[PDB]
Amino acid sequence: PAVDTAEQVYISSLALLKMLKHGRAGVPMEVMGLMLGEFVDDYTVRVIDVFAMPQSGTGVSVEAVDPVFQAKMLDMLKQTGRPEMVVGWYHSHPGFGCWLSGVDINTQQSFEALSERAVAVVVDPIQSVKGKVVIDAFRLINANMMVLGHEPRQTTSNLGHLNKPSIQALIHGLNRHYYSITINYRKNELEQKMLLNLHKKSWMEGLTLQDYSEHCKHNESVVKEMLELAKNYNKAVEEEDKMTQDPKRHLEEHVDVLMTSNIVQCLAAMLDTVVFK
Amino acid sequence: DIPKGYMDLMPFINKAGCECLNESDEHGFDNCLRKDTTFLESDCDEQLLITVAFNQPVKLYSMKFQGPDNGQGPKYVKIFINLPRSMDFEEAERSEPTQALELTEDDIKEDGIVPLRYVKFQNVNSVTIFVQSNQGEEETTRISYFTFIGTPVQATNMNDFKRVVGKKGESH
Amino acid sequence: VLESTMVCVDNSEYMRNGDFLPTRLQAQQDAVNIVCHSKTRSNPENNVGLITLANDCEVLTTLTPDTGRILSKLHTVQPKGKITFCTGIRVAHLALKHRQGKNHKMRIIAFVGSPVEDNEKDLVKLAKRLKKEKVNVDIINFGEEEVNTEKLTAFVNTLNGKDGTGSHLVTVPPGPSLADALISSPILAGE
Amino acid sequence: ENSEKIKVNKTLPYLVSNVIELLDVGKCAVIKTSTRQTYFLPVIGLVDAEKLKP
Amino acid sequence: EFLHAQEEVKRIQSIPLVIGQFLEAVDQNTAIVGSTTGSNYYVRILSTIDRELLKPNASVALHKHSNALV
Amino acid sequence: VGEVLKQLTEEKFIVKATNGPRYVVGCRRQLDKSKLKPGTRVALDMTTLTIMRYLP
Amino acid sequence: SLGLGLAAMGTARQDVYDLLKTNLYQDDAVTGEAAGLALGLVMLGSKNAQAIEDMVGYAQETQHEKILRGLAVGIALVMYGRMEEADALIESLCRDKDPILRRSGMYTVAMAYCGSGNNKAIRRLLHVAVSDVNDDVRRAAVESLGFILFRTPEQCPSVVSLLSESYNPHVRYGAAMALGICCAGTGNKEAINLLEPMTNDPVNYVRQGALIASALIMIQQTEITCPKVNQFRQLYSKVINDKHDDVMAKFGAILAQGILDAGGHNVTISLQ
Amino acid sequence: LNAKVRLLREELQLLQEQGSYVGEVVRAMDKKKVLVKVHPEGKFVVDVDKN
Amino acid sequence: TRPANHRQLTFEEIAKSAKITVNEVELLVMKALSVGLVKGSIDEVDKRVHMTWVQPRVLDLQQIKGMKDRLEFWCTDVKSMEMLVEHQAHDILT
Amino acid sequence: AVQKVVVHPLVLLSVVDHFNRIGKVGNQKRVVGVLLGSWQKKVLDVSNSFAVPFDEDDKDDSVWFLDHDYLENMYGMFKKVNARERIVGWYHTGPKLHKNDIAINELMKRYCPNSVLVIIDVKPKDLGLPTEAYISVEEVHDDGTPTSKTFEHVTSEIGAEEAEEVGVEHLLRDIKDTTVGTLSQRITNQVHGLKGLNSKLLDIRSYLEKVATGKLPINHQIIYQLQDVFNLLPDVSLQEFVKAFYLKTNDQMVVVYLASLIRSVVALHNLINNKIANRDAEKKEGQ
Amino acid sequence: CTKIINADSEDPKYIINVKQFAKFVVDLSDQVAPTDIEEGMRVGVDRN
Ligand SMILES: [Zn+2]
Repeated sequence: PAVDTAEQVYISSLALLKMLKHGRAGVPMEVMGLMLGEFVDDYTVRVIDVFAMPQSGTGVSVEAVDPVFQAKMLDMLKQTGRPEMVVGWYHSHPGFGCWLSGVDINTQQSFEALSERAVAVVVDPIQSVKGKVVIDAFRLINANMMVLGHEPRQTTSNLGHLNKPSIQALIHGLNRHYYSITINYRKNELEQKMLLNLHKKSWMEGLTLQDYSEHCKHNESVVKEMLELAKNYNKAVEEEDKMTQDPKRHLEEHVDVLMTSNIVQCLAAMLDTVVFK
Repeated sequence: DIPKGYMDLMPFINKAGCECLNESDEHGFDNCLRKDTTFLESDCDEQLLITVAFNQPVKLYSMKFQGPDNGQGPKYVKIFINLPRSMDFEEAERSEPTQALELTEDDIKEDGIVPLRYVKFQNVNSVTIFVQSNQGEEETTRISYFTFIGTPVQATNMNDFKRVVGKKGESH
Repeated sequence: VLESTMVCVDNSEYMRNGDFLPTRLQAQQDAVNIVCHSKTRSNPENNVGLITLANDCEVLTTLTPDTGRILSKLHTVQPKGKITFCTGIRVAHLALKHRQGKNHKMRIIAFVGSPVEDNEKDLVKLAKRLKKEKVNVDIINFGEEEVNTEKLTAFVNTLNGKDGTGSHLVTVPPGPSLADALISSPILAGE
Repeated sequence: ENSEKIKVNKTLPYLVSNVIELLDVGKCAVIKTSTRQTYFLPVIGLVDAEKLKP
Repeated sequence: EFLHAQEEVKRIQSIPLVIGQFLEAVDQNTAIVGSTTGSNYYVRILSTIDRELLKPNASVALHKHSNALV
Repeated sequence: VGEVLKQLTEEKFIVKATNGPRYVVGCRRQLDKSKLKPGTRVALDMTTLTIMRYLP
Repeated sequence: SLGLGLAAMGTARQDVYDLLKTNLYQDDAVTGEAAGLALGLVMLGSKNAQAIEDMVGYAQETQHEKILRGLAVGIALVMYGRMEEADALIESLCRDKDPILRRSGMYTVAMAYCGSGNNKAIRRLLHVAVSDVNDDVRRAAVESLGFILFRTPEQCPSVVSLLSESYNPHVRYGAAMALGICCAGTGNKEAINLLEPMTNDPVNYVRQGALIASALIMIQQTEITCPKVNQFRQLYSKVINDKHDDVMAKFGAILAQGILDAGGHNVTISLQ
Repeated sequence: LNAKVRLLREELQLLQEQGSYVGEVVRAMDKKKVLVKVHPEGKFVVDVDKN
Repeated sequence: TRPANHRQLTFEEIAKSAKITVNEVELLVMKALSVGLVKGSIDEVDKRVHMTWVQPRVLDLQQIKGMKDRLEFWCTDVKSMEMLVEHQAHDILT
Repeated sequence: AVQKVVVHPLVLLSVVDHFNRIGKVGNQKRVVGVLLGSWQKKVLDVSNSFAVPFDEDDKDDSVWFLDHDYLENMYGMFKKVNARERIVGWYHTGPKLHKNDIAINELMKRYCPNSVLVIIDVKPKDLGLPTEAYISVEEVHDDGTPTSKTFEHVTSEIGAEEAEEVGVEHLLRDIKDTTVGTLSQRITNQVHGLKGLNSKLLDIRSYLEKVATGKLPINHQIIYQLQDVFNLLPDVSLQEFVKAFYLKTNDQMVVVYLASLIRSVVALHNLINNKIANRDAEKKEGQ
Repeated sequence: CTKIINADSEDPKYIINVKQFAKFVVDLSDQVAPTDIEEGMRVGVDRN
């Protein structure tokens, strides 16, 4: 048997948010938790929920699982509507990359022995600057796999080569002791709307005018800067036409900003004059 | 009967969770699980609500839920799965089933096997079966046999978590 | 027997009566103590809950096996308001429905020391529902016998149907503390 | 069980540090870690504030 | 999508930066800096950080990771 | 533990931690402003390096 | 099931359809991919309402992406050669929320309006190829465009030249493959001119698509009839023989050699 | 538009790559190996690349 | 009662209302403003009172119906401008 | 009391997930849970939640079994996980209140005297926030109307820590809206503002019509606020406002006109550059 | 080791100075004779 290079760990929206929150809720200590999910068949690992684990001093190791805690919370989740498995464990690496180091391989070996499909997800919450989420999923390579003359994981689809690995992980052996399974976040149509509500602008913000004093100051400043750019532009056009750009591009961006601001505020003003009387 | 690869889900049923609401004390739940002609009777009305629980999630291919052939047999079988709480004969009459079988005498007979929509039963821990109507119309309903045919889903049985490698002191 | 019981306590202001020494409050206290310890003395895994039928029902202890906490949270029950038998018994039914081990037979031991200002038709309808839902009600009828023992008798007879020995109705005439009868009663004699 | 939790979270690679300065906002600390550093602390922690003298 | 990319750049000009002394202009788009940590790194300065005022021996903030002068 | 140095745009401050390194850091909203002037001991956030609350 | 779908291709044999349906009415990705393709092939060009209902229902009701992919191709094949009798299904699929089913819709557009140059279908595909969120569906849109335009090969370079210089690598790969399918076995000089720069594209799968599309275009050609055939043979050899070049690009080069020398230099890929 | 979008994209991708230390070569011992001291830490040998 | 369009109250109007000759309407409006009931200003060169506010009070069903009618008219205006803008900007709404 | 309740995207997603994972296995309508968060002045910050088993009879409307033992154990576990978060109320995913709500709030007031019920509406509406927050108040009414224990509104908002913005941004990057004012987007924003104003005015009118015809009692607070709104309506026919409006409209349009002239000159310059490039290409090709 | 912390009878809880770096309080692991430390005996130590 082999693990295809199309396997994906579909991390749900709730799981991703919980992971990032727990990472920056305990940086620069490391944090750990379980990933309740579902092994669909052989190419899918669905991480439906994640599962914080109390900080226990011994970093993140096998002794940091606290069997009483996990058992009791799994029972309680079962009776509240989560009859889910334990597909792997996530554990943050606060700022020093997304890979594994020794104890991680030992712990993931424990999880695999429990069930040989459990992934291990690593999140770097400091490097997760807004606009880039650094999460990577991993699983081990059998000692009799790369030494017996077999590639770590077969390849039947062109899917597994659309993401390039990072040198940070290469150094620690992204391809000598463990894989890298793709993520492929799974978003419903309701979660996306509920999240859009985060920055959704109110009708008030749509229909509210801009402080006229500040608007006039902005008009004046932009028109002056545009005058300077226009003098430079005259000089540039004369010089280029004589001897045979930055002024033109800056002038274009500034004209854009002035026109958008003025038209928007003027139309808002008329709309209000009609709507509120 | 049993296509290769699928096995009867008797061994994975734990009595810790099995129950059957509205059952006559004369004929108990143990009757439906012997393959003998020992039956289960309805107590008050022409309705019944069985519930079976499995140790590890299982996949259900077919059901052998059959009764006698004297007009006292299940007619409308509503199957729900994975119920957080034991339900009542009032929710059983409106809740949308995961399956809505309407048995016929052919299925009722000893050689009748009713196949379910396999896809909706890919992870089953608890099954509640509501018999809403009898084959004809009898104040008491009777069930002669009931067993599921399917496959078990590989279990990640926590509490088995142990050090398979290394010392007992590494932290990170 | 593997059975889960939901001790319903009437904390109505009618519990102030001292016709059961020292007061009906402590009579009920002792009764609950004895019944809970007897259920424990049965196969221990069996579970006991606690409900109070105040102006509107309330749930003190969801099914737990250690009777210490049931007794501790019983000690602070105080007399307030009146009783709502139908609402209390249905809330107890919900508590049973949310029971971890579904084997445990459903029993509700209700102390009904107050006039049950409910209608006989509603009581029989609720009895029919419980009979279909496999609930066994043991009523400790102590207090306004003539006012409500008729309705309680109809309720328990409906529950029993024709041979339904599960549900019982023990009427305790005024006398000593409300335990001596219970220690030898059909509900507890088998236990 | 809370004592057991505190014991489990009191592993024993502690860093030796000073208590250079103290403040009240409750009690706080401005400890100076031997690894030459100065770390502020809102909740003084497991120390019972036995006057925690500088 | 161009607007989104421009915003991503404006974001790379982040707030939590670490200060250090820009030393020299190695080539086009790239330069050598010495952080206030005391160590020197070689990085690529973001587009249009006023390479007029990025004179040698300059005070400059750096992206905590990649130490890029921004 | 560090000291502001220059008070960049009112959402930013150059703070020199004890061990020496200097960072442009944020300003916690409830912290208020105008209380952090060059030399104000502050309790920088350990990771986001934000001025959490001042000190004597 | 793949073999039976191939064998009964076209024939609507109810017995084969029932066997394939029984196989698909389980849940293994491997069985499902083949079962879906086989159902589509067996019901090819029959617009069987029962088959479409069953396939779309199972597609919405399963949880295996692979079965979904197979069902996508199958549904597309079902509306084969039915120009406007597919509009309902095409709209349903293109509005659906599962990206594999939106891809099913685009393949349905292709296999319905196969070789009819229908501007309605082309507008649908070209709109999606820029207004979709899943690159897997953008690529399918461009490839379907390719299928639509093959009775007028001269035109495909026009539609695909603007796509080929796109920042989306999936759209680039779809452009390459659309050129291949359109100008298959035609050696279109404009097509080869558009593909030649793409062979030095910094993304491996676009390189692969360029190589395979070039093979399809130049299949069974000599130097006189096309001037760049030797150039591309040497390019395939170099891509294979390089050590830095990517594995998938090597895969594309190998398949390109195979296609170019297909059938002992005695076979051509002519959709008509 | 495509040109400018692609330029910005590549700029971001290449600028998200970690920097590199600057040291001084004590002596180039052997081909492809250099003994270089990197401030302020000690001196290491390297694995000089191919470019 | 008066809407904002012509909420300018004239001294003669006040005098014809609560019966006081117009040389202490100034004091009446003075006390009204002082107590905090009505905000605004007095412009007595032209003999007018600009009331910009009123102490909201508890109304009757008839008054609430009046407010409902005014809301209806206001809604009609808003919907009209809404339709106009959406119809004239149909090509630039993302 | 508490004025503001800022809920978090994690709370919202958790509620959605609870509703889905129970509705899939049954049909319960409501799903009920506890909210965990922290105070800062009078500004509640709800930053987590968790389901608590619930079951009620939709007929009787006073029989329900919120499970306080489960609540306590679950809160113990989350207290171990993170301690700067104490129970700050509850939530239920029902579009409207229910009779039980006051009793459930009385139950939860045991664990938080200041309880905030956030009715998180799973169904995605297109005009309003999905959270509406309430707090229980019993007080002798000033108007002398008989007093009963009923809810009072507390302002609600959605805000996020940076650790959650990094997630929401990534999840929504596919269907995101540019965080900059493109003129089309701004005109769209104004159209949406008019949509919302119309919706709110329709709501007010419907309520006033119901009040007038009598199907509802009069709420003095609502009437106060409405007559204050009318109080605040502005005047536009006033002359020294029409003058000012014309003045600033003209100033804005001078800026616009200068912008347009600059754009025209730049466009002509680019046209000339291109014509010259083509002329050179043609001449070179000819020679 | 600079101060054996009085050994607290059981659980000695040794201390150590890594000099320029730091001063740690430490335990004994795998050491057969947990007395052969002599309070200054230049003991062994692990990284983390
Ligand atoms: Zn690790």
